[PDB]
Amino acid sequence: TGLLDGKRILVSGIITDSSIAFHIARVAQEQGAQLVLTGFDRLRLIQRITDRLPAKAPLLELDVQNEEHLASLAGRVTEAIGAGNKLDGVVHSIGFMPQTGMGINPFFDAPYADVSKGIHISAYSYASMAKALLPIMNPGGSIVGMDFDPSRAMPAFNWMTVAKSALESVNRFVAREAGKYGVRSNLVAAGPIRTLAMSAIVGGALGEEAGAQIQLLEEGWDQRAPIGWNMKDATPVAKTVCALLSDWLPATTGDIIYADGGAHTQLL
Amino acid sequence: TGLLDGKRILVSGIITDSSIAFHIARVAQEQGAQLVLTGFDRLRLIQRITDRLPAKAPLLELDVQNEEHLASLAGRVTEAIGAGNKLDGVVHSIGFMPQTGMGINPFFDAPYADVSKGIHISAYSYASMAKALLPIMNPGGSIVGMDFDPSRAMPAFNWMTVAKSALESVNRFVAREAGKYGVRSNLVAAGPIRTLAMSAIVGGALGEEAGAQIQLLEEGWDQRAPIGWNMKDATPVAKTVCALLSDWLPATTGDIIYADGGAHTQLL
Amino acid sequence: TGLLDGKRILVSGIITDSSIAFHIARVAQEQGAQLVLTGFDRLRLIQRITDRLPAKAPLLELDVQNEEHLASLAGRVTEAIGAGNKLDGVVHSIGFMPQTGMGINPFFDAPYADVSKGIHISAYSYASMAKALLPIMNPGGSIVGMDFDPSRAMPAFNWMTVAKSALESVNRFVAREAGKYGVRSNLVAAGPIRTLAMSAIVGGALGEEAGAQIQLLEEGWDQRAPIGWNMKDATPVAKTVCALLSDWLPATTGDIIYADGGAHTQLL
Amino acid sequence: TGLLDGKRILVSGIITDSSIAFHIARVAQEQGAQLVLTGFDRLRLIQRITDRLPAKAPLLELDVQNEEHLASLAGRVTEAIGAGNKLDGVVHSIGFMPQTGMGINPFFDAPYADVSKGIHISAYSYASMAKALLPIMNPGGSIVGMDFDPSRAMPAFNWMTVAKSALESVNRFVAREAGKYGVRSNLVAAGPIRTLAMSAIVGGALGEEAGAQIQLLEEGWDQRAPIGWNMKDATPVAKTVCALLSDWLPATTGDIIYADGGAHTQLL
Ligand SMILES: NC(=O)c1ccc[n+]([C@@H]2O[C@H](COP(=O)([O-])OP(=O)(O)OC[C@H]3O[C@@H](n4cnc5c(N)ncnc54)[C@H](O)[C@@H]3O)[C@@H](O)[C@H]2O)c1
Ligand SMILES: NC(=O)c1ccc[n+]([C@@H]2O[C@H](COP(=O)([O-])OP(=O)(O)OC[C@H]3O[C@@H](n4cnc5c(N)ncnc54)[C@H](O)[C@@H]3O)[C@@H](O)[C@H]2O)c1
Ligand SMILES: NC(=O)c1ccc[n+]([C@@H]2O[C@H](COP(=O)([O-])OP(=O)(O)OC[C@H]3O[C@@H](n4cnc5c(N)ncnc54)[C@H](O)[C@@H]3O)[C@@H](O)[C@H]2O)c1
Ligand SMILES: NC(=O)c1ccc[n+]([C@@H]2O[C@H](COP(=O)([O-])OP(=O)(O)OC[C@H]3O[C@@H](n4cnc5c(N)ncnc54)[C@H](O)[C@@H]3O)[C@@H](O)[C@H]2O)c1
Ligand code: NA
Ligand code: NA
Ligand code: NA
Ligand code: NA
Ligand code: NA
Ligand code: NA
Ligand code: NA
Ligand code: NA
Ligand code: NA
Ligand code: NA
Ligand code: NA
Ligand code: NA
Ligand code: NA
Ligand code: NA
Ligand code: NA
Ligand code: NA
Repeated sequence: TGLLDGKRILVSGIITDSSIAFHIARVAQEQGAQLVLTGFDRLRLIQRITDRLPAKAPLLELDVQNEEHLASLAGRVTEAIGAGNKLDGVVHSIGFMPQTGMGINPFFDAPYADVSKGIHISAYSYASMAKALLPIMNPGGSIVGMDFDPSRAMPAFNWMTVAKSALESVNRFVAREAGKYGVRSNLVAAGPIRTLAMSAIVGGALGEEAGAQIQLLEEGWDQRAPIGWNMKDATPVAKTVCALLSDWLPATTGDIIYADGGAHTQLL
Repeated sequence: TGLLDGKRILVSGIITDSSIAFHIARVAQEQGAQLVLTGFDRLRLIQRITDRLPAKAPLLELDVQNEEHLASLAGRVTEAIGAGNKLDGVVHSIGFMPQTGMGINPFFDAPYADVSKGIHISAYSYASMAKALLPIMNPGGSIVGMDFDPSRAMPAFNWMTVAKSALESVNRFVAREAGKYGVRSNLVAAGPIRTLAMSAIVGGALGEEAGAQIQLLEEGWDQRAPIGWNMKDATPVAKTVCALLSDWLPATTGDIIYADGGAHTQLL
Repeated sequence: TGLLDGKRILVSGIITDSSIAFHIARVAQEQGAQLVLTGFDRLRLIQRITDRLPAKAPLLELDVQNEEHLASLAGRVTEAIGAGNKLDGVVHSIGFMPQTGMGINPFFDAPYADVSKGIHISAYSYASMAKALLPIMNPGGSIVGMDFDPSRAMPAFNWMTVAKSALESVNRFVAREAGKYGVRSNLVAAGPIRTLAMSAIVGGALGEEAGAQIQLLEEGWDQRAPIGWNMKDATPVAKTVCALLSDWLPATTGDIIYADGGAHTQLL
Repeated sequence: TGLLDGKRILVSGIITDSSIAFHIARVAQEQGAQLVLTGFDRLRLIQRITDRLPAKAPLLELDVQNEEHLASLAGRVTEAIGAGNKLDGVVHSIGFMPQTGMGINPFFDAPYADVSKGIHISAYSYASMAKALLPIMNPGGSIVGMDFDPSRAMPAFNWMTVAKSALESVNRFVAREAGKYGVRSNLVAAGPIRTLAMSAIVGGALGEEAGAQIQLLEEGWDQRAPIGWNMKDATPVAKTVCALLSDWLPATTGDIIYADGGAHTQLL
């Protein structure tokens, strides 16, 4: 019946009802998965948001920069899903770069402390979460992280693009470790999605020049994509994550699946 | 229930019960698809082989070098599935290179007539089949072709690797045309599979040097793959094709999905 | 003194004074190389054109589809440069695709006979020329071919882009063969250059839609290139070919050097 | 005469007479460049080492993690080369990862503080140096950094490979900034070179497993490279850096030139 029937899956990264991870969680539940959610900092808000998912799911606190949160995560997950049960899936949908590393602020003016925080949250934490959770993952399991194609430089996204380049490299090493558990590790490289932060940026939150550049980027994406690209609809991305969480891509690991309308395959 | 329930899917490329397309067809039927099969030249043999699939499927003759076969294909498919019905999926699992273009024969000694025949069958025909079948494909449909990663030169596969480089390029253009129909086009890049031809080559059919090189290639593949690689098991490849035929990769087109154990993501 | 002082270098592909190979030949002579030229079909025209190069150079006929021309080429070169002398460099600057394979004519409507001729001239002939000339190349020599980045599909260039994908694959195999002679093989992927044919296409020779698409492609190239791109100036491309012909890239082979203003490294 | 005659070029990264930057500096001086050198921490040692270069060159202290060193660098360079003179070239040959991020120590056990230091020195500092030096670079200038192909995960190099993935991304953004000055930015991806640190690692300094894996990596490199690979000879790498510092790759930026014997173009 459901693509993910019986699977136990941890989903990080919900902060609003427009988070990509909110849609990942909704579709996974539609497909029969039993979820455990993790949230950062504003847990009352996240609980109120995820009350709207089609099924109940326990919410655990996880700041990926907090060593104590990471050290206790597996035991808290096991308590939530029951002793003797393990996870079949993990979704990393976590990203952050201080404002100095994006938008109008010149690329050269981002101090390393800011870049380092952004790489910690956006790239290193993919390894951190796999380290914490692989000991409680079943063979045949799947770890999926969210990516944005960084193979070519862009306007505005600056150091966040560098962080995604690092994340793609981290994923290839996580795949080596995860394989020892019979677990796959892959990224979904999505086209642009109008999350609250992205809408705020297009609205000029990081400077008019950066907002204009990002609006132009979105327009070219739908133009290039042979099947089009709808930045207001995260469901195609959520479905692709669920495909990697399923048993139907069993020989793919260390890899990147592009849920971008095909835009990255076309020049114009 | 089934991943492909209700979908009508054409599968080319069955010649033995170890053909990758035989396993594609079996898994697709297991997942509820209604198939139409195409075969080249030895139709009594192919019918006897496909009698072992879990469900009946009409068999149509298709030599992709035959313009008349291509011009009549859509009408013959429609007759097989019924007027007013269209295809949801197409599988291209067709490849050939004359012996002069592979194995012990020096790369420089393949005459162009032989290379051209191999590129016709292995690359151009992906465009030929899409041209013939897109007019009878439903929106939301999917065209999938079989690939072998040609981004780096290898021993022995010589001009067939060139043909796959061409195929990957053709796929990106087919995606442009298919998008106008609401149809996706993608390739699955598989690791090595012990088909009858591959077993015969490892056995020395194309020279001892080529057999030795191919055996070494297979060994390195399983070694590199973080989840391993079983050349005797086509099912992981067949499942990946079915994933692309399903509705669960709806924003991927013009693209390549690697069903190779992750080997291409690792150096050693 | 000269970058190429004392080197003997064969340059194919001159047909007008705006051919990329005309500028390759001029710069190579400026840098002290002694050239042998090859031309296709219109030899009186090519001789009149190359009379304007800074130094004399013998002109040999070479139709790369003519097996007899290829079989006699080495002996004719040796006669031109003197017994006991060998070539240090070879430049392949040859490309062709029938009109049916480019521009307004739909991608699906190019007959295979036309595509096959274009792949013969544009891709297979890189292997043909290396086969003919490696027996008369010195260790430390260099073979260079002209490329146009085909990693993503474009409007209009259709089957010529497929042919470049094939050429890049051929180059990686030629490098394997050339290495046995101590010879390197590489491609230069150039940005768009306003040759006579390209000007004619922008002028609508292959349909208004194709001319418009190509003009848009040129505009985006200069916009993306961090150092800009001047389609009216082939000299930066010619210099890059000369760099690969020199001794200053001695550990690069099977590879692609991008002389494109950096455009392919940037999204926008 | 000399490839770099009259050019003023800053070279970082000398620590021993087997440093890649020592050979870069030697070849650049052989080709007529006037150098300024930067060294980290052990300046008496570095001065004694660089006394063996064919020409005198002033040595400036530069710890790329020291904001004060970076803020004063341009003024100290100008003092060394004379008011009214600017640099034509910059060589970044700087890399470091704490031991916890390489070798026998499990990938997951590297603490982020260590990874962050390694990314600071190995990747961010490429942007730091360009920021400091672009204001005193001439149009037509060239910035070159040293890379090791990180597109596929490897044994042992672990987080240093992640750092190179980040560096490649940084280079594409530096190219955008440098283009405004008429300056190119590129990396040379070298094959393995037996520096003192690399010899020490093969000797087991980071665990026997890591030493064995690295020795196997070197062996496969020479085997794959169509022209071979000599890990005891940095001169082919130094020459390639000088090519990018010259005027002979004037349309290449944001890019990576592979000085690796062609190994990355071949599977086996
Ligand atoms: N929106 C897009 O266009 C787009 C495109 C491609 C990929 N992505 C990626 O998708 C992922 C989800 O981002 P989103 O667009 O849904 O935005 P979002 O703001 O909805 O989600 C980002 C999440 O990161 C979490 N986070 C930040 N710091 C954290 C910490 N220290 N510990 C734990 N969690 C932390 C936030 O709480 C938030 O839940 C990110 O990796 C993002 O880069 C986004
Ligand atoms: N076996 C492997 O290791 C491997 C790995 C990756 C990709 N592939 C690819 O998978 C596809 C299927 O090959 P296979 O390994 O299953 O071998 P196979 O021999 O079982 O199938 C090849 C098919 O091509 C068909 N064919 C040949 N000429 C034809 C023509 N003129 N018209 C129509 N059909 C024609 C043959 O009849 C045969 O059915 C090919 O594209 C192949 O390159 C194979
Ligand atoms: N102009 C561009 O924008 C551009 C960009 C990147 C790469 N290129 C490539 O550069 C190379 C040179 O093309 P060009 O732009 O200078 O155009 P051109 O028309 O000046 O040169 C093409 C050459 O191919 C030769 N040729 C055609 N058929 C032949 C045959 N059968 N035998 C021998 N030679 C034959 C022609 O005689 C001509 O000399 C081609 O490979 C082309 O694809 C061109
Ligand atoms: N040896 C190889 O196999 C190889 C292969 C490809 C690329 N590389 C790269 O070449 C570059 C040079 O490395 P190498 O192999 O010549 O080793 P090396 O040890 O000789 O040089 C590394 C340099 O980095 C400098 N450095 C470290 N911390 C610094 C700081 N805080 N500030 C300024 N400088 C600092 C060191 O002083 C040293 O001079 C590195 O980027 C390295 O990753 C090396
Ligand atoms: Na959304
Ligand atoms: Na649930
Ligand atoms: Na941690
Ligand atoms: Na579109
Ligand atoms: Na099989
Ligand atoms: Na059926
Ligand atoms: Na046809
Ligand atoms: Na393995
Ligand atoms: Na010109
Ligand atoms: Na000459
Ligand atoms: Na020939
Ligand atoms: Na520009
Ligand atoms: Na050395
Ligand atoms: Na000097
Ligand atoms: Na700094
Ligand atoms: Na070799």
